Amino acid sequence: PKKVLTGVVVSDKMQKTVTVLVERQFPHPLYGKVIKRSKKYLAHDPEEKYKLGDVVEIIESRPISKRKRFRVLRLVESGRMDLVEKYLIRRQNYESLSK
Amino acid sequence: RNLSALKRHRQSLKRRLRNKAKKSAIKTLSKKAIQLAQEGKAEEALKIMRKAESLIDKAAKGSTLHKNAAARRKSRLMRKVRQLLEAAGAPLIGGG
Amino acid sequence: GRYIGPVCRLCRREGVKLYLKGERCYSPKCAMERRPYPPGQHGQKRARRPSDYAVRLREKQKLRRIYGISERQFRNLFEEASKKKGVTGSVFLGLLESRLDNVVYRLGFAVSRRQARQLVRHGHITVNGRRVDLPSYRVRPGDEIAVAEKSRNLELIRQNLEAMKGRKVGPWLSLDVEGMKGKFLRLPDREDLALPVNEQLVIEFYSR
Amino acid sequence: AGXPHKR
Amino acid sequence: MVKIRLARFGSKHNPHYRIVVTDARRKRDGKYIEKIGYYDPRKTTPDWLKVDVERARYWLSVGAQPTDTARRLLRQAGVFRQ
RNA sequence: CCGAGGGUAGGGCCCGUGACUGGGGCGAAGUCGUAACAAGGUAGCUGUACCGGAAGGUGCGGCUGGAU
RNA sequence: UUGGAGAGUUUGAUCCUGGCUCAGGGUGAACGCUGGCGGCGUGCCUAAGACAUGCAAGUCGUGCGGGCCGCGGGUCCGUGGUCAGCGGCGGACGGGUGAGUAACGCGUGGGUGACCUACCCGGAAGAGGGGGACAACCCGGGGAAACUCGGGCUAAUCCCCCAUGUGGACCCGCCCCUUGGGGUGUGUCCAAAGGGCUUUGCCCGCUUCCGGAUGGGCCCGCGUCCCAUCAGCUAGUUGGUGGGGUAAUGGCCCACCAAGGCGACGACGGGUAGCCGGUCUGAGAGGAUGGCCGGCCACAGGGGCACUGAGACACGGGCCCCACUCCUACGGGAGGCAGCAGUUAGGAAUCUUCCGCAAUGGGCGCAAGCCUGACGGAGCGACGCCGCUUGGAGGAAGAAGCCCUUCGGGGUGUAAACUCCUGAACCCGGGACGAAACCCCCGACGAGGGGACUGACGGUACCGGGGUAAUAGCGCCGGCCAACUCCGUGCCAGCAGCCGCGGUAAUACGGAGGGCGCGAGCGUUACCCGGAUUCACUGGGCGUAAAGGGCGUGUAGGCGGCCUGGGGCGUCCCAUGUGAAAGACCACGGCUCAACCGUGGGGGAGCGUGGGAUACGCUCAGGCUAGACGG
Ligand code: SF4
Ligand SMILES: [Mg+2]
Ligand SMILES: [Mg+2]
Ligand SMILES: [Mg+2]
Ligand SMILES: [Mg+2]
Ligand SMILES: [Mg+2]
Ligand SMILES: [Mg+2]
Ligand SMILES: [Mg+2]
Ligand SMILES: [Mg+2]
Ligand SMILES: [Mg+2]
Ligand SMILES: [Mg+2]
Ligand SMILES: [Mg+2]
Ligand SMILES: [Mg+2]
Ligand SMILES: [Mg+2]
Ligand SMILES: [Mg+2]
Ligand SMILES: [Mg+2]
Ligand SMILES: [Mg+2]
Ligand SMILES: [Mg+2]
Ligand SMILES: [Mg+2]
Ligand SMILES: [Mg+2]
Ligand SMILES: [Mg+2]
Ligand SMILES: [Mg+2]
Ligand SMILES: [Mg+2]
Ligand SMILES: [Mg+2]
Ligand SMILES: [Mg+2]
Ligand SMILES: [Mg+2]
Ligand SMILES: [Mg+2]
Ligand SMILES: [Mg+2]
Ligand SMILES: [Mg+2]
Ligand SMILES: [Mg+2]
Ligand SMILES: [Mg+2]
Ligand SMILES: [Mg+2]
Ligand SMILES: [Mg+2]
Ligand SMILES: [Mg+2]
Ligand SMILES: [Mg+2]
Ligand SMILES: [Mg+2]
Ligand SMILES: [Mg+2]
Ligand SMILES: [Mg+2]
Ligand SMILES: [Mg+2]
Ligand SMILES: [Mg+2]
Ligand SMILES: [Mg+2]
Ligand SMILES: [Mg+2]
Ligand SMILES: [Mg+2]
Ligand SMILES: [Mg+2]
Ligand SMILES: [Mg+2]
Ligand SMILES: [Mg+2]
Ligand SMILES: [Mg+2]
Ligand SMILES: [Mg+2]
Ligand SMILES: [Mg+2]
Ligand SMILES: [Mg+2]
Ligand SMILES: [Mg+2]
Ligand SMILES: [Mg+2]
Ligand SMILES: [Mg+2]
Ligand SMILES: [Mg+2]
Ligand SMILES: [Mg+2]
Ligand SMILES: [Mg+2]
Ligand SMILES: [Mg+2]
Ligand SMILES: [Mg+2]
Ligand SMILES: [Mg+2]
Ligand SMILES: [Mg+2]
Ligand SMILES: [Mg+2]
Ligand SMILES: [Mg+2]
Ligand SMILES: [Mg+2]
Ligand SMILES: [Mg+2]
Ligand SMILES: [Mg+2]
Ligand SMILES: [Mg+2]
Ligand SMILES: [Mg+2]
Ligand SMILES: [Mg+2]
Ligand SMILES: [Mg+2]
Ligand SMILES: [Mg+2]
Ligand SMILES: [Mg+2]
Ligand SMILES: [Mg+2]
Ligand SMILES: [Mg+2]
Ligand SMILES: [Mg+2]
Ligand SMILES: [Mg+2]
Ligand SMILES: [Mg+2]
Ligand SMILES: [Mg+2]
Ligand SMILES: [Mg+2]
Ligand SMILES: [Mg+2]
Ligand SMILES: [Mg+2]
Ligand SMILES: [Mg+2]
Ligand SMILES: [Mg+2]
Ligand SMILES: [Mg+2]
Ligand SMILES: [Mg+2]
Ligand SMILES: [Mg+2]
Ligand SMILES: [Mg+2]
Ligand SMILES: [Mg+2]
Ligand SMILES: [Mg+2]
Ligand SMILES: [Mg+2]
Ligand SMILES: [Mg+2]
Ligand SMILES: [Mg+2]
Ligand SMILES: [Mg+2]
Ligand SMILES: [Mg+2]
Ligand SMILES: [Mg+2]
Ligand SMILES: [Mg+2]
Ligand SMILES: [Mg+2]
Ligand SMILES: [Mg+2]
Ligand SMILES: [Mg+2]
Ligand SMILES: [Mg+2]
Ligand SMILES: [Mg+2]
Ligand SMILES: [Mg+2]
Ligand SMILES: [Mg+2]
Ligand SMILES: [Mg+2]
Ligand SMILES: [Mg+2]
Ligand SMILES: [Mg+2]
Ligand SMILES: [Mg+2]
Ligand SMILES: [Mg+2]
Ligand SMILES: [Mg+2]
Ligand SMILES: [Mg+2]
Ligand SMILES: [Mg+2]
Ligand SMILES: [Mg+2]
Ligand SMILES: [Mg+2]
Ligand SMILES: [Mg+2]
Ligand SMILES: [Mg+2]
Ligand SMILES: [Mg+2]
Ligand SMILES: [Mg+2]
Ligand SMILES: [Mg+2]
Ligand SMILES: [Mg+2]
Ligand SMILES: [Mg+2]
Ligand SMILES: [Mg+2]
Ligand SMILES: [Mg+2]
Ligand SMILES: [Mg+2]
Ligand SMILES: [Mg+2]
Ligand SMILES: [Mg+2]
Ligand SMILES: [Mg+2]
Ligand SMILES: [Mg+2]
Ligand SMILES: [Mg+2]
Ligand SMILES: [Mg+2]
Ligand SMILES: [Mg+2]
Ligand SMILES: [Mg+2]
Ligand SMILES: [Mg+2]
Ligand SMILES: [Mg+2]
Ligand SMILES: [Mg+2]
Ligand SMILES: [Mg+2]
Ligand SMILES: [Mg+2]
Ligand SMILES: [Mg+2]
Ligand SMILES: [Mg+2]
Ligand SMILES: [Mg+2]
Ligand SMILES: [Mg+2]
Ligand SMILES: [Mg+2]
Ligand SMILES: [Mg+2]
Ligand SMILES: [Mg+2]
Ligand SMILES: [Mg+2]
Ligand SMILES: [Mg+2]
Ligand SMILES: [Mg+2]
Ligand SMILES: [Mg+2]
Ligand SMILES: [Mg+2]
Ligand SMILES: [Mg+2]
Ligand SMILES: [Mg+2]
Ligand SMILES: [Mg+2]
Ligand SMILES: [Mg+2]
Ligand SMILES: [Mg+2]
Ligand SMILES: [Mg+2]
Ligand SMILES: [Mg+2]
Ligand SMILES: [Mg+2]
Ligand SMILES: [Mg+2]
Ligand SMILES: [Mg+2]
Ligand SMILES: [Mg+2]
Ligand SMILES: [Mg+2]
Ligand SMILES: [Mg+2]
Repeated sequence: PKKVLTGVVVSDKMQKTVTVLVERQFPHPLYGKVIKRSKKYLAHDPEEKYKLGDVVEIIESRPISKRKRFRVLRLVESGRMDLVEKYLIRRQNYESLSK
Repeated sequence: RNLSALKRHRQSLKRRLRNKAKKSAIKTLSKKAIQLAQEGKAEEALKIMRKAESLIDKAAKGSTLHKNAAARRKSRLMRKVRQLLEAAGAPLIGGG
Repeated sequence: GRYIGPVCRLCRREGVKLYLKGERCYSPKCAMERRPYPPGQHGQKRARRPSDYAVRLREKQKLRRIYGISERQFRNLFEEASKKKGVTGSVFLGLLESRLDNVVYRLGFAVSRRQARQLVRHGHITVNGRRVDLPSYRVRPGDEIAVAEKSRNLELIRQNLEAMKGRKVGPWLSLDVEGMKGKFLRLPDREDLALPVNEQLVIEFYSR
Repeated sequence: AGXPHKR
Repeated sequence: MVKIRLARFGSKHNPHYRIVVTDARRKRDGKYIEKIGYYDPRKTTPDWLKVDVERARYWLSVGAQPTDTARRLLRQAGVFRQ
């Protein structure tokens, strides 16, 4: 089955493309604790109907471009800009990490 | 110091020229037909376009073109002719 | 190969009478009943308290020199018993007894395993009808160990089979003196054999 | 490596 | 073509083959597609040959080609019995 | 048109080596003094600063892991 | 529940902490001393340095035309070969290597409505008429050669047009589906090749199409080393549109437009490394490793490139550049051992310029057969594992020699001698399994019958008969650690893994006697895991032993009170697919055993799917006041 993921939209700034931020949980193989890990997927939005804060599902599909390998499958939630802020604050904290 | 590789090399050249000549014509008549399709010149375009189509599939008989290559090249040829003639007049003859 | 050297010094070191010769083991010529102290210049000095390692080594050399088997074969057998199911002490003993050259001795065909080996080694033995000249052959239940037909008539085997008309043989074994045959009945239990050897002390030697 | 060089 | 042939296992001077289906371009003792039986040419055991026969006919039906000395061990196992 | 690479020019990283120079470690029985361990004969240690053949000394503040 | 040992060394002594060290197992090993046999394994880890010579890929005369040669005659055919040429198919397999690569490369599970597949199998349809070229050959220059140029003849399953259209391909319609999937209608386009017999028919081939099967390509999830003393990286960069390209998706490629893409969950950079099944160790968790065998990837002197083609950007094919070497008649040309042997260089170190296609397997062929350094075997090497020998029984209160002594004696020691028994090697004789198919025969070139030829290993194994008592070495003996005395030496010469020994009575140096341990081996060096609970998940710590940040504030993050309900993500359960073989494990069996090898059994974890459970953790919703904040 084509893999189906769920994540928010952290970028709408491309033509016919949105960035979907999927996260997953798993126990540490050695230290057992359940840890979080996230990953951005460049998803296909050909109708340009999806926007920031939208929690959506993406489906594995044939390549639209380089790097673009998933299609947005369906909306799930909307207006989750609270998650988008978490992403942006982190990327923002990187300026305080240089030298 | 020898082989029938020498022979298989001689043959590769003969088929190289045989393949190149066919693809040359396929490119020539296709542009020729597309050029008329832009002018349209509707009848003359389609009359050429058939000779293109005929030579294309005639290549997929041997090792010159793969079936899906001929199909792909035919698909884009007729696809381009119609949209050019739609900026002009009736197709008159055939191939559509 | 095998030890092949002076054998009464073995008994004098181990502090116990090992029956490695033959008739001489029962005579008053037995070195053990004559000088029951270790060989060499210091054998008559007063033994100092041995260590725990010494005690376990001494048990192992005891059991091993009984069978005249090299340390390689001795431990490969030990390790086989370690893997197999059950109590490792008994199984290691059973597999030691299952050696053909030990059976040929345990059946009285020869008066010493060292002589039973040469019997097997020169082919004078068969198993289930087939000649078998391998002292290490693991005998299974039901195998019929017999003297070679071409070798039935030989002074050493007769004199040995003669003096065997007297003795009895272990519960796990069987013997027909007139036909020079013999049968391995079962795998010996621990109590079916009383060696002067605490097999646990041989286990503990390798657990180090 | 022209032509003379600097190094 | 897909074939049905003998992939020699065993040891030196101790031949033991597996009648097996594999690609003809695969190496002799290489990754086969399915095992359809074994064969001891030296006849050192009561059953030195064995064929599934049901499977040996499936691959046969779909276009597998036996070897010349594999065709025999399927004949001798009655794969061809009409 | 692209193109192996060759060439010109200028950067970055790494390795080897260099007159000489800096301390470091180690080395049975060298030279100088005696700073520390006892209130070690000026309680010691300390951050800093300055000085002195050398340990060290002194100032400012801190600590007791300071005797009585 | 098959599984867990520890010791030496800091002190006058003690407890603790803590490092160092040792006993174990392991190796593609090497080095020393030593060395008898057999089996199965195994053997350039360094210079992916450089290579002399042979060989490692060819085959088909049942596709075609010839030159030569013998065979039956009329220089006419047929024929057998033989040699190149044309034309098929193969050369993309198999074999080597580990340089590169930290990557969708590999592993594991998936996607392809985005795709391909020669020879094979199954079903459907068809093979009808014309024409043409180029080698071989004939003629002419050039050359030491490699060798090639020119002109002219000719056949074919070689090339091309026309016809036929089951079908298939394309554009545009409508239908079902739903990413380019399956239909249908008009227009348009595409097929072929013949040969051999036994001839109103078979056989090998050809052609378009559908399906299967097998082998692939492409894509995605998760996993995959060290350095943050590498912290910012990016212009085809990230997306879009159009187009090119391909079997096919894609910035893979180009034009243009947009300004995006990535990064502390480690981007970028640097270093190292082929990955896996597995292998080694370990109580396990883990650690270390990836040679041999199997799977995948990558490369073929260093690079770039495409051609031919089902498939290569092709190890023993082609083009070009570079470095190197070579022959030369000095004008000019050749080469690519990381194939099998072999040479040289490097190194501590790593093999025969062996035999054979008999077997398995592969290419070609109607078949006979040909080719096959794949492979099957032989050779060298204690490299490793396993099996075997250098004898067995007897034999004195106990020889000689040498060692110790209290001078009485003690030891080596039943050890030897000696007696008898056996009989490694060697000698003779017989002598294999691996090998029954292809083929021919009858039937029907089938099912099924019956028949014949073939073995490198090898006159080997093994069997039978005879037959000689027939190599033993190496380490160690202060404690750890099993084994002690004498002499020599006198902080010397030397030993040493750690603690330590040697200064004139050394169980610690050197020899000797004796003793311990292993045994065709025994030791040493190197390296891996273990002991090391000393990177501590299992399973550690931080007042004074090494270890709390000088102190706040706070970002990300980690964690989070009582009650009720929704979902079901974590988590738990059941079913189901995958988890190749080998290996490991248990059982049985085959080489006389064993190693080795064959047969069968037992499975997990992880991931795909389907079903279920909802306490806990998570999320959503609603309420509370014990935490917290406020008046
Ligand atoms: S038993 Fe007496 S004689 Fe036989 S060996 Fe032991 S000591 Fe020597
Ligand atoms: Mg042109
Ligand atoms: Mg084609
Ligand atoms: Mg073993
Ligand atoms: Mg005899
Ligand atoms: Mg152990
Ligand atoms: Mg052999
Ligand atoms: Mg393959
Ligand atoms: Mg340029
Ligand atoms: Mg360039
Ligand atoms: Mg350049
Ligand atoms: Mg150049
Ligand atoms: Mg520079
Ligand atoms: Mg200096
Ligand atoms: Mg002086
Ligand atoms: Mg003082
Ligand atoms: Mg003073
Ligand atoms: Mg003072
Ligand atoms: Mg002072
Ligand atoms: Mg001060
Ligand atoms: Mg002063
Ligand atoms: Mg002060
Ligand atoms: Mg203060
Ligand atoms: Mg005070
Ligand atoms: Mg231990
Ligand atoms: Mg201790
Ligand atoms: Mg000390
Ligand atoms: Mg101290
Ligand atoms: Mg001391
Ligand atoms: Mg004290
Ligand atoms: Mg004292
Ligand atoms: Mg202590
Ligand atoms: Mg410690
Ligand atoms: Mg300690
Ligand atoms: Mg070790
Ligand atoms: Mg050696
Ligand atoms: Mg072998
Ligand atoms: Mg060998
Ligand atoms: Mg080399
Ligand atoms: Mg290695
Ligand atoms: Mg190498
Ligand atoms: Mg070099
Ligand atoms: Mg060189
Ligand atoms: Mg040859
Ligand atoms: Mg032809
Ligand atoms: Mg020919
Ligand atoms: Mg290969
Ligand atoms: Mg090989
Ligand atoms: Mg090799
Ligand atoms: Mg290999
Ligand atoms: Mg590599
Ligand atoms: Mg890297
Ligand atoms: Mg990196
Ligand atoms: Mg990856
Ligand atoms: Mg994957
Ligand atoms: Mg995969
Ligand atoms: Mg082909
Ligand atoms: Mg065929
Ligand atoms: Mg003609
Ligand atoms: Mg003509
Ligand atoms: Mg010509
Ligand atoms: Mg010339
Ligand atoms: Mg000429
Ligand atoms: Mg011409
Ligand atoms: Mg219609
Ligand atoms: Mg036509
Ligand atoms: Mg035709
Ligand atoms: Mg991919
Ligand atoms: Mg990854
Ligand atoms: Mg596009
Ligand atoms: Mg790009
Ligand atoms: Mg552009
Ligand atoms: Mg722009
Ligand atoms: Mg991440
Ligand atoms: Mg590198
Ligand atoms: Mg390497
Ligand atoms: Mg590498
Ligand atoms: Mg452990
Ligand atoms: Mg284990
Ligand atoms: Mg690894
Ligand atoms: Mg490998
Ligand atoms: Mg090999
Ligand atoms: Mg491999
Ligand atoms: Mg390359
Ligand atoms: Mg090379
Ligand atoms: Mg090259
Ligand atoms: Mg190259
Ligand atoms: Mg082609
Ligand atoms: Mg390649
Ligand atoms: Mg090739
Ligand atoms: Mg090439
Ligand atoms: Mg080569
Ligand atoms: Mg050329
Ligand atoms: Mg000349
Ligand atoms: Mg030249
Ligand atoms: Mg020239
Ligand atoms: Mg030239
Ligand atoms: Mg060249
Ligand atoms: Mg070349
Ligand atoms: Mg070679
Ligand atoms: Mg060599
Ligand atoms: Mg050399
Ligand atoms: Mg050298
Ligand atoms: Mg070899
Ligand atoms: Mg063959
Ligand atoms: Mg095969
Ligand atoms: Mg064959
Ligand atoms: Mg064939
Ligand atoms: Mg040849
Ligand atoms: Mg050969
Ligand atoms: Mg071989
Ligand atoms: Mg060697
Ligand atoms: Mg050997
Ligand atoms: Mg004796
Ligand atoms: Mg006496
Ligand atoms: Mg005596
Ligand atoms: Mg004496
Ligand atoms: Mg005496
Ligand atoms: Mg035979
Ligand atoms: Mg054949
Ligand atoms: Mg007939
Ligand atoms: Mg003979
Ligand atoms: Mg004999
Ligand atoms: Mg005899
Ligand atoms: Mg005799
Ligand atoms: Mg003797
Ligand atoms: Mg030792
Ligand atoms: Mg002592
Ligand atoms: Mg030891
Ligand atoms: Mg001791
Ligand atoms: Mg003196
Ligand atoms: Mg001296
Ligand atoms: Mg010493
Ligand atoms: Mg050591
Ligand atoms: Mg003296
Ligand atoms: Mg002395
Ligand atoms: Mg003294
Ligand atoms: Mg001594
Ligand atoms: Mg010592
Ligand atoms: Mg000594
Ligand atoms: Mg051995
Ligand atoms: Mg060794
Ligand atoms: Mg252990
Ligand atoms: Mg550990
Ligand atoms: Mg260690
Ligand atoms: Mg450590
Ligand atoms: Mg540590
Ligand atoms: Mg812990
Ligand atoms: Mg601790
Ligand atoms: Mg504090
Ligand atoms: Mg600070
Ligand atoms: Mg927070
Ligand atoms: Mg939370
Ligand atoms: Mg809670
Ligand atoms: Mg759930
Ligand atoms: Mg498996
Ligand atoms: Mg079991
Ligand atoms: Mg499992
Ligand atoms: Mg599952
Ligand atoms: Mg589900």
